[PDB]
Amino acid sequence: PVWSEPLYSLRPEHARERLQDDSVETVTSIEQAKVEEKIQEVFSSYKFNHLVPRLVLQREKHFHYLKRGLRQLTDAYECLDASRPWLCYWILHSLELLDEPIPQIVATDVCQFLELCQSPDGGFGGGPGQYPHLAPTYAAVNALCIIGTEEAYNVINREKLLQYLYSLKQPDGSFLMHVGGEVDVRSAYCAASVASLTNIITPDLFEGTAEWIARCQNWEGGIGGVPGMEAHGGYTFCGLAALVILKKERSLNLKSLLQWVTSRQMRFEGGFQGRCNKLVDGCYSFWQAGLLPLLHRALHAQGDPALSMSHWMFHQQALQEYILMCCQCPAGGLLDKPGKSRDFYHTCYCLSGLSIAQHFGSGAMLHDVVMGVPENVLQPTHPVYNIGPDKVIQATTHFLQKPVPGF
Amino acid sequence: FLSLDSPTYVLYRDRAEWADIDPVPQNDGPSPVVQIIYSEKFRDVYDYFRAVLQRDERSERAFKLTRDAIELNAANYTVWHFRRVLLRSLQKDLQEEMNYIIAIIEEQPKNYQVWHHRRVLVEWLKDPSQELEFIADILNQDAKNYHAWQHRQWVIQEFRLWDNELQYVDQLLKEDVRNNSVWNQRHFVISNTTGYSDRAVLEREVQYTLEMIKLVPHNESAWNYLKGILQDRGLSRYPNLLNQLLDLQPSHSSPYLIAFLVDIYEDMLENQCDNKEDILNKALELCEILAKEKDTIRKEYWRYIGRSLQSKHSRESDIPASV
Amino acid sequence: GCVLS
Ligand SMILES: CC(C)=CCC/C(C)=C/CC/C(C)=C/CONC(=O)CP(=O)(O)O
Ligand SMILES: [Zn+2]
Repeated sequence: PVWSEPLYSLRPEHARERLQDDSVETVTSIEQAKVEEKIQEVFSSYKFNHLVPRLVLQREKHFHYLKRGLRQLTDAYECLDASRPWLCYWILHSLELLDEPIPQIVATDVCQFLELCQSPDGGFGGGPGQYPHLAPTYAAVNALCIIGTEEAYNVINREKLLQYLYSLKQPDGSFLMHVGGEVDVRSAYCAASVASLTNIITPDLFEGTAEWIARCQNWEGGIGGVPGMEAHGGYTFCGLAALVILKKERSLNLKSLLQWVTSRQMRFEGGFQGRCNKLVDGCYSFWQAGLLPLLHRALHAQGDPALSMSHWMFHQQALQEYILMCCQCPAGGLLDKPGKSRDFYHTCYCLSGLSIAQHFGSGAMLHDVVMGVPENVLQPTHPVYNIGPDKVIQATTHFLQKPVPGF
Repeated sequence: FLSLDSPTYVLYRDRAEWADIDPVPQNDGPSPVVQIIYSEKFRDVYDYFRAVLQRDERSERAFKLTRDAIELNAANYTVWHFRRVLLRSLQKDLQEEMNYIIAIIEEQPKNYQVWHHRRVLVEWLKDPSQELEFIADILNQDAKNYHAWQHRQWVIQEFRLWDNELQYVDQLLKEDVRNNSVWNQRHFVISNTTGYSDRAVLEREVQYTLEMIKLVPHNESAWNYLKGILQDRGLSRYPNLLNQLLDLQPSHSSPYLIAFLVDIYEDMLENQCDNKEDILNKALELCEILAKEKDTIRKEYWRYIGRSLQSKHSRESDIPASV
Repeated sequence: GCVLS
């Protein structure tokens, strides 16, 4: 119909999705209403300006933002001076999603830099001369794999990497994030991710790990940082993804998990929140929505017959609408929500989440959903590692030619 | 001695007491990537931090230098590790360090390193006497600070300080009955003290929750809690619940009440109840109402549920193909 | 904004 609005967020009924505070105001409802009011302005900005809505992913702008940041950053990134491999990864993956080539001049300079970040004892630090830590180790390995050259692969000292992982392993199955550091589910995922890609997983490396992770699932259905803590999309992604790598997804109550994550998508905004009763945020477009492709593969592995063969169990269209209309900075780069400033972290995950929502794939079945102009389509991303599905295969294949350290 | 923001602050390369030390520039290589254009103050402090670290100089001056390095980037875990090495080698007073961490967390409460540092201090001193109060102050500024709640659970658990936490929980739920962190803390306290098997306790909790649900029918936290404490034993195990929820259908409806009803029907059809068909249709009716009207954002989930229920509870579900 | 490590 002519009166029919193709955009879910602009349809008249959408107005019914606004928050109902039952005339009972608390800090939570107040903050939630503030955001919805701002998001509503964005949605109805076309109507008020008397223009036809058009959703365009500002590729050119994001490329420039990323291209430059990969080489140089302002002092605004001083707070990430101990997360430089993360910067390499967030940027390289964003370029990958946008399907932009990585010049060998860059690739080789990245390799050399990460080489300098690598510790003599194994693992990568947040910068040259910094002690090794599982977060930058995870980022570094992912970055080198995105590059996927023999040179990038050879940067990783597999013997020491394994030694390092062992030095962090705890009796209860968990891992420290670094020597004398904290413990939470992120480490299990970081360890599983780099160990599986570089083929260094030994018979006992992850003993008790699946059980420990399973203890982090709480009454909410989601997973918390450590046993007993509130469920959160960041830790839930880490927990499930790690269990998938270890092939122990079944250790969890997948049903309560599925119900929890699907409930994390905001009815009005369209994006996801990190935990119940908090605010929507673009990076969860990946941490939360990225869980659905994982649950689909887990349930289908269990022969679940009711599994759709075209879509993920979340409103794909609404998520894309949220990201495209509310999370792009006009000067390039993406963000948390309107009013927040861009950064490479949100640029990486908003894009990763957009990709997930655009591409459905359960084996031979393949169905895409690209909101707005067709140029908006990005390259696919692997739901476990969050790097190109091809980079994963290529990387694992390459390292499977090597022998698991110590044989 | 000299604060990082002090008007008379001086770069380390201009300090007499540091003349013997040659700073160590960051080794970024010939052609750097993600190179940060640090400010003078930043590069100066870190060039000197790199020097003391490299020499493993365990001195009072190195100790003070870590404070500035941390202030410039509290996320630099390498600096925190060296600082803890200095705390022990120099035999620094740990209560003084506690006063220090208290202040740093107050200004940068969403950082991982500061909370881990505080935990290490408490562990060393074996003294949790200041924790609940300190955390309470942080939670007073951000009632949902994840690290704060995690530290609180750790402290309570490790030193068995369960006695007043439920009271603290009630207080915060009163301030904001929508605070999911507090509903989580409630489940934390109870399951570790009495447990939810004690019928008197479970009874109390459900009444409390339903009572909060009446006051704020659209608050998703109360619903998730109600479901969380009854789902393990099985929702169908409690016949009065289903009815009592339908009694709110008119004056307290929400996509949450509709959703719960489906969960009850679901478990009922699981534990083969009476009228295994009147319940099923009642469920598919709701699943469709949600996927098409009351909760369309989750249409792909509700259609899957409606499908799963039909795939195993229809009258044809247990009937042979040839029949 | 958000923090990972
Ligand atoms: C592979 C890794 C390192 C994954 C971690 C992903 C995330 C997002 C972890 C978040 C940790 C966390 C919950 C920190 C607490 O501060 N976060 C917030 O308050 C954000 P929100 O309000 O959205 O929960
Ligand atoms: Zn975010």
